[PDB]
Amino acid sequence: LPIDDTVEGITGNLFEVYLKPYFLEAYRPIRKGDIFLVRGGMRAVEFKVVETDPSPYC
Amino acid sequence: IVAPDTVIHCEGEPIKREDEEESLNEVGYDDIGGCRKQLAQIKEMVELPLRHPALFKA
Repeated sequence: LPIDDTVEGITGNLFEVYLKPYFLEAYRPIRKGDIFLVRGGMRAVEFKVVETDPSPYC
Repeated sequence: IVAPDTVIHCEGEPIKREDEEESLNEVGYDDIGGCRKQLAQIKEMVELPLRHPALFKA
């Protein structure tokens, strides 16, 4: 989920613009409870991993 | 289109304006001469932040 004070000015869809090249080819191990940061597009925005179905190490 | 055949009536009292109407009390860009480069620079600095505050905030 996005966080409000970093999306006060940006709008539209953030999925293909930010999140799709972020997890591409890097094989990033994420966990329920972490907050990462994505730069690009004249703005840096953060995302908190809210809910994952499997075990937290994945 | 105003034709020369069309008669022009000027009968009536000098009336006041609507309150939202502007006048020559304020000054526009035409009343300034000889400093086109500096006026261009001030337009570049000032217009784009003030005309579009939400866009420039984004």
